[PDB]
Amino acid sequence: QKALKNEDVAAKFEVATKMYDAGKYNKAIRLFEQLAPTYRGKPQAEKLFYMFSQSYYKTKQYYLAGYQFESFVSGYPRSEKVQEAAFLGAYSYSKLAPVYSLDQADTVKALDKLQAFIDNYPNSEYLAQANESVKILNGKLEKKAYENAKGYNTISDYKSALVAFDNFIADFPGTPLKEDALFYKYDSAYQLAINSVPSKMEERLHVAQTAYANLMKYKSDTKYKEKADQMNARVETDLQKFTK
Amino acid sequence: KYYFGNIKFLGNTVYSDQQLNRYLGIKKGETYNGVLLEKRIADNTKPDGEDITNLYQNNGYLFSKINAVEVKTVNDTIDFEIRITEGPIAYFNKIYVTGNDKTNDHVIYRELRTKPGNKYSKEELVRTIREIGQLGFFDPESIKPEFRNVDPAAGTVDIEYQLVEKGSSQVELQGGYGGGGFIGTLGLSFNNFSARKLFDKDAYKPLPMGDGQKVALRLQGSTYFQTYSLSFSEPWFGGKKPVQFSSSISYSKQFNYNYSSRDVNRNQSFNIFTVQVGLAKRLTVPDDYFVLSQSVSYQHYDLNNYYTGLFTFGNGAS
Amino acid sequence: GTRKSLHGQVTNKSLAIESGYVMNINAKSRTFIGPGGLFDILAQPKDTLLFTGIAFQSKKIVLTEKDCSQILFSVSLDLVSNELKEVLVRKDLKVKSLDSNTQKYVDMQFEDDRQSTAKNTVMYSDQTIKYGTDFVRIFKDVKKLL
Repeated sequence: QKALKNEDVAAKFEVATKMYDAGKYNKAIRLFEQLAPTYRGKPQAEKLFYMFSQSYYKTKQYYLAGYQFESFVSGYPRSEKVQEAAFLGAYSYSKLAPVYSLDQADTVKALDKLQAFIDNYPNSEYLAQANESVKILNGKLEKKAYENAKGYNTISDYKSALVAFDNFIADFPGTPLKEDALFYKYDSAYQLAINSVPSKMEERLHVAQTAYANLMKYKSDTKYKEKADQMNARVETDLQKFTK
Repeated sequence: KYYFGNIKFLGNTVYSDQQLNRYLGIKKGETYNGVLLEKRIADNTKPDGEDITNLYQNNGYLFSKINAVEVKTVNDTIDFEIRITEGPIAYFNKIYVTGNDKTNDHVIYRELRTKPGNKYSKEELVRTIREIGQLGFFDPESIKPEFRNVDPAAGTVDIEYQLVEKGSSQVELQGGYGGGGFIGTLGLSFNNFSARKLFDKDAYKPLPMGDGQKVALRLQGSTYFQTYSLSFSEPWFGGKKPVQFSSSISYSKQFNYNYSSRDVNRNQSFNIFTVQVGLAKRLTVPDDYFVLSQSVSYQHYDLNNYYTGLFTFGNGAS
Repeated sequence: GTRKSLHGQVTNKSLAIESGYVMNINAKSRTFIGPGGLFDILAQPKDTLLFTGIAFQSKKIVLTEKDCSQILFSVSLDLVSNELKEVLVRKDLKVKSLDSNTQKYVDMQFEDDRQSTAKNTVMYSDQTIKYGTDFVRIFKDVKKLL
């Protein structure tokens, strides 16, 4: 309070150091924000901006911490702790990743930073956590696409579900959700064939058989084998009516 | 002065020259009007105009372009050769939305009329914009559908819906005039409520958000009546079909009003407390144009010196 | 063996090809080469299509069952002269887009469809006025007019 109003940057900086020492990150942040522009560039600016970004990080203000850490590496190039700021900068932006349902604008941004951090600083100490975060972030993108495709099947619209699932099993290869996508693709074609115009019922029946084979070929001991076998029985039975 | 004459169409493989002539509706001998010709070919003022361009774009011809060219001009008579560039038919491949920071994708994807695997249609895109704007969670002036990965050879187009969230909460200030008297309604509505997270106090910013459920607290009044109600509506009950589930609790005080003389005796009035629950769903049989509505209600009437007409128990309750 | 419409695009490796005329000598019909080289003609398999233009060399191709089935029957027209100017970087075909201010589209009135929630007509009033004066909308319009 007294240091904030007072123009003596030295006293305010010393006071801020004490605040950050005892975990008073909330109080020190207020004083540090004002002294950040005037104390920029100065030789002691390495310690100021370092704790400044650390306080934001410890206060869960990931957005502010990410930007502060990013500029810390940018401004001060060869700081003794540049690597730590680089990792925490990307790791902070990743914490702000929304759920798969919401817009994944921050998820892409976090991936770019995390990916670049690995390439720019190989054989780092934080490489393990960086890879784990990347895998978690990539899961959100896959889950979003899978849920969107499965959303059609929930509201029927089986014609759109086939197209959506076809793209998903192609845009995201080698994913743990492939088994589920394969089954729902078969269900979408099964429901579309059992209830369709008699003119093109044969075409849809064939697609159902193809989807069933793909599901079984992927994992013979699929969890949906009981239901899948029952569905194929109807397709084969109905196919006999078109055995010209 | 110049008169129209010899209107011919080139490149119209899908539609014959006879069908197009009827749509254009321009006969020889009429006065030359440039505005009329462009209006009939492509009416840019409105998106639902009955023009030749809309005829092609509404049937999958995304790359259609119609341009009029004046061929000859002799004896004050101008001749036009309408050139139509049909192009290949296009289908919707990938439909994704961006910009939804506070609204779940399932709420937006279920209101999109542009289904993947269907032929491109301008009416579906316009209808989708209207439906997205009806939700109220986005900016009515920024619902921009952007075409992406356009592949004329493969005949597939990807649509990206860029939305700008503007808050789910809304204020209702409506007015009307009926029955010879003015009526006004005032209320606050939260169109993105989520009853699932009601008990969850962690996410309680301006009431739990998420699902497209709507909760509204409105007040309606007139010269002879005033009503206060709390309503909860579920646009998609069950999550599979657009089944609407609504509930409401209201309290109204209706005064004795003489519609003949437009005079109200404030000394005679009755209070009505009603609780209603309803379920409406579109039927698939006999056809998809049938809708079934069901409702259960409980009301309590409290008469207060309401001795008029056939009401002899002016101080009782029903 | 069908006279179904044939959609094709003419492409040159040095300069964008526009203008010209394409005719089927079998059916004696004519068409034009519009923007982007798109052309639409009613031709059947085993038909000869003649391509003529000011900027390219005359060509005569015989349509086959394979070409008639393709969505976009691309054709390569040799450009007269041999200037050889760059490689003519490909450009996407122009497509009409809706207006930037989508307020007009949102204001359009439409009837309920299969994808719209059902309206309950056997319930009491919801304390709302249908098609009534919206003061909040009026207030927003006034602000935009300032």
